[PDB]
Amino acid sequence: GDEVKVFR
Amino acid sequence: MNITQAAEQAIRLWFNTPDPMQRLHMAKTIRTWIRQDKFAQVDQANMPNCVQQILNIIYDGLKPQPVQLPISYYAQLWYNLLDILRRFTFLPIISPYIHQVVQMFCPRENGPQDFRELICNLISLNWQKDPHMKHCANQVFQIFNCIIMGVKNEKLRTEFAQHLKFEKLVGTLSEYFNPQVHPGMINPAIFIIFRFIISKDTRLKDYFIWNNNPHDQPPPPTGLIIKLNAVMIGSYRLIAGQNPETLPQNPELAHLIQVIIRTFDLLGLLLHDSDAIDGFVRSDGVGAITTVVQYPNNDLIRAGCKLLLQVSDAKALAKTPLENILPFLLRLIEIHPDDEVIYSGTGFLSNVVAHKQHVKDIAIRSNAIFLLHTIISKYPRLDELTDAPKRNRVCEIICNCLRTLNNFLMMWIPTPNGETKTAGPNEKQQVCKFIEIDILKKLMSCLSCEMDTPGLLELRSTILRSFILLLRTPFVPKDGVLNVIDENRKENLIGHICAAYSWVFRQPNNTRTQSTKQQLVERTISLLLVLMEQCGAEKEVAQYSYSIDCPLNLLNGNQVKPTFIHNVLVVCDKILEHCPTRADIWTIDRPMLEGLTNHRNSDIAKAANSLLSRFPEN
Repeated sequence: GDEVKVFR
Repeated sequence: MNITQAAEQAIRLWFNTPDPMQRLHMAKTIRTWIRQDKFAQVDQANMPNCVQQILNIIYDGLKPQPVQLPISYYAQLWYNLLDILRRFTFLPIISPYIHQVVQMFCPRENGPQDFRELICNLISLNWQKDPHMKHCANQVFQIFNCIIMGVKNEKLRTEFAQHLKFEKLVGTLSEYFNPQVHPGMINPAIFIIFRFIISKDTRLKDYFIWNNNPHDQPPPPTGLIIKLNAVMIGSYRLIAGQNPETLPQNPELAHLIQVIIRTFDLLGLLLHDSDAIDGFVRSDGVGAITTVVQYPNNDLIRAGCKLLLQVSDAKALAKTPLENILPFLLRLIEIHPDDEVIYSGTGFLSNVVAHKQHVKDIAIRSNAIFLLHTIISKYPRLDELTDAPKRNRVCEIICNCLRTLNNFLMMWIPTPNGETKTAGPNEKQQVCKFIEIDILKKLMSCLSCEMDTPGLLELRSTILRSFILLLRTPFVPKDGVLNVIDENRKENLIGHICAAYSWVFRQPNNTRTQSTKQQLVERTISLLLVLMEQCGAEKEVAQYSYSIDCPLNLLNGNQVKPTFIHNVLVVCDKILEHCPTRADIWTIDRPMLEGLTNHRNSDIAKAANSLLSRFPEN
């Protein structure tokens, strides 16, 4: 799976 | 009659003097007294009711008088009273009594005769076109600004915030965001107040966005997403052709830029969750931001990119036309000299490409992979950066770039599922740059440098992953990799992997970082395997791994992940095939390893007893 980073 | 005596007659007589013209005179008088004396002759212990008396007159003066009067009259009376009120909000001698000011806002009737409704009525937009009343409006905006910027007590802040949350006020403020209103009409205080009432009120955000409509519908035109977007764009339209060199002497341009920046800031606060950011993206928010940041102003660019970052994980970005936006943003990241912009842009890039093949394709055709190589290469080693804030930024930047790289490399690694994509020559030359010696040296030095930086852990974990994926990519030449030696430590990749692995065990124990520490450990084991296989270096890896203690001891906990267990077993067995004596030196939990021989999984069981035969009989 691709990696997603939450910037909140 | 002196001012002190005249002001006191005015105060004493106010409520029994209903005559309009005398009321005006009395107001000027009281204002004059305050302006001049500053309450200095008033005994400290009498101050509370001295202030209450004045406040009660201010309130009374703002009420409508049954006798019909021209606007000129009311603007003049109110200007005086509002100026007194304004002074109460910043005067040091009045500061201990400021809760009395706040208490005036508390509703007593819940109707149009309440202080808050009279006040909020004075900042009605349609007053801004009235020659006399516009000055009253401007004064009320200063009063809100002074209280919001001024009051330190948190309980008082909370009280004032509650008093402000009523339909009439939010309606009134919103009318300034209507499409037909020139953005030059927008007083900055309108932002201060929105920020203030929205703060920590999750449902107020949702009321402003959704206006009680379904979160899957297009955000309503009555709500702030559509309104704030049209304000962004309306302002952009007016500044677009303007030369930014005039800025120091162009207050209209300065005001519009600031309007755009505060709109970015407000949208940032509103878009608290996934539904909100998806609503924004379906309303063409991302296109709007990228259009606006064409204006050459760095504060504006910084603020736009910050918001882009924030919305970058939106699933709706799978449906937004990105054929023009994305190349523009890559160009921006390429030339913009400030790290905050690089940080935001690369952060955005990493999320936008995630899970979206067609978006990856756009990026590749605009040389996204080449650009990642250039961004990483421009920075010195992390050990050569003295200021902690900037070192952490560079660290997060490189981390963003490699995460973007990793989202690309998936495409080209053989998946049994059957989606073996073939790389074109364009993709191939971009990806192969990542095995050039200069970037390998820099990447391996991040892995082993000796500094206290919050991002470092996540960076080292991400780097291991990059190497894993690069080495599993068929067209990537692997022969030169283990021959690269850094100038600083005289070690090759294995030495650097081993340094990061040691480092992680010396790090503080903290449930915040436990998950990432575990993934770094796993990636280490998994990368040592890949290096063994793909570089045909089974011997070399084993003998260069003397710095690592028995990996089998990684399983002493409740490690349930089957691929990790198998990896640990296999790597250990391969180390002992080439360094036999390590078996006698290591200290293992032998019964645990015997347990693994009878494991459900047949691969694990096979590895287990193969590894078992290596050890003394003891």
